[PDB]
Amino acid sequence: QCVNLTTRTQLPPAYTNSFTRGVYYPDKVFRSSVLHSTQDLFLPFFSNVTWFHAIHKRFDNPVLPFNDGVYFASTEKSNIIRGWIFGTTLDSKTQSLLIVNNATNVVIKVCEFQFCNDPFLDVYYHKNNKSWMKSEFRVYSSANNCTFEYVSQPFLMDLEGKQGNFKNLREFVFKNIDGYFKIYSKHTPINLVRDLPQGFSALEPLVDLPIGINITRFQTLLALHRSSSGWTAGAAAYYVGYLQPRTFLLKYNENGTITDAVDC
Amino acid sequence: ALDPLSETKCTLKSFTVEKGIYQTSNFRVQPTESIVRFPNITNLCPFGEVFNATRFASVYAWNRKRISNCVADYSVLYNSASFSTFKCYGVSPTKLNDLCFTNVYADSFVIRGDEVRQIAPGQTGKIADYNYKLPDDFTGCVIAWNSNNLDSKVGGNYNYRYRLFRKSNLKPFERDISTEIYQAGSTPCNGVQGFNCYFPLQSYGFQPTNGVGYQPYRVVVLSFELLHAPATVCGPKKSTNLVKNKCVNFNFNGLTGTGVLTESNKKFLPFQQFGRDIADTTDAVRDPQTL
Repeated sequence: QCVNLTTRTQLPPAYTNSFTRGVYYPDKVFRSSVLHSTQDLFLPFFSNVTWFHAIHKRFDNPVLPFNDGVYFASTEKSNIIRGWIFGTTLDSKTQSLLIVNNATNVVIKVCEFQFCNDPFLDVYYHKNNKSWMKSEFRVYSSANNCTFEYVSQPFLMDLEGKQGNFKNLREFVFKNIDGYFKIYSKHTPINLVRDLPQGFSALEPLVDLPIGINITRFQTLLALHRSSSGWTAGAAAYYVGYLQPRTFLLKYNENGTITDAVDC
Repeated sequence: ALDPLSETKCTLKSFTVEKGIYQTSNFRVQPTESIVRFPNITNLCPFGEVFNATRFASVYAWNRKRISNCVADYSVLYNSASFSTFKCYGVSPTKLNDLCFTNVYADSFVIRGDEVRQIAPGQTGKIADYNYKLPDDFTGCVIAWNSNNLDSKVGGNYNYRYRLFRKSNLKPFERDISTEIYQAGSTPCNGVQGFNCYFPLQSYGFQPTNGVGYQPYRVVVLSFELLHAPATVCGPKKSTNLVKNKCVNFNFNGLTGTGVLTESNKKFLPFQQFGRDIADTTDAVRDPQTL
């Protein structure tokens, strides 16, 4: 809970550029074979995005300002990234949103959470019979005053440790506008070594969360494993970005999918 | 309007019609009937189970249930004739279906028959002041029915108690379970019963032979409070029949208009309900219920 890891080491925040990332479907309005100009919170093209990673001696779980909205782009092998927790104090002082995927379902709840200095979900004793089941819960000690609860459908996620190039890509958009919290999720495989590939992506809505709480900050939750201060985390990389009120030209094909975007 | 030839004279404001073609007006087809479509009523809150629960908390132990994020149908409770007395304060029963509420609190407890009259905004009495009280601005409703066929049993049921004495009157929407001995005078008590020292909680005598006036009535108090938070709970829906290939006025969700509904080969993204043209005018829509 409040016990820091043994190998955890801070690192200077390095930056890198993203190509088209941050483009999403604006609304449920359907459009085909037309060029539309949408002005909303976007990630500017060729904009510097933060460079973070988590390994068994640098473990990055910083708290970053949420502002109006943010863009997340990460790649996973063993699915190190657990989720994100949102809120002002990130403590029981007020309501805080927590999005976590436990490898069974996706838990989305708004409650008063007890803050820990190093929240995460750990596991231990793999060896033979690789296990990877939920054992220790370090996110919060207790909670109460829950104004919202949601649970997704059950599924089996593979947390087995893997080596080599990153075979997956996950790009998310988390924002709060007019007391209405929106999410955009896209999962596509890629062949990647480091940094990011160069291409275009169209993000799709995930869930609708009419919560309406103030979020000035957020923190990324990770999963730890050992074959909890001495537990480690597999190799993974995630990226954070800030959205700005930019206007893109969204080119719609005959099927309605966005082929490309142009930042004015 | 007598004949089409006369329309030319009125459009030209003259009694002589020269040889030629003249447009006297522009014809428009009016909508024959109105269309209504919405999603299902599924995923409601089980209000019937609140009053259907086997055991209810004591007047001092009354449980407070928070109901949100669902649809509420109040027509079944009013037309079921399963309630002994039903009354509302500040809101009519027929208007609840058309109103959306952010938070709905359903109170549960059991009180005496003659004690039900003390439940209302700005009331008095033992149960109102020392047990449960309604603020003057309370907008909710009251529901009660005779429990003598369930709670009351042979020999008496003492499981349901009440707070007889309190140093003052309870505040609006306040619940105090403290069992501390009540001190009438200045004589110290120290939790030991005696002179000027009494036990505040008292059990309701429940037997089937008791009078109808004192028969236990299970009361469910719904507290309607509209806060700054968004509204979720709303009344039921309609979703009338659909008509196609005809001029009609259709209203879908928060969209309205007049046009001819015709199924085309276009495919809207599962995450995109409505379409639009280059003019920002919707040329097609998706049924809120059927896909």
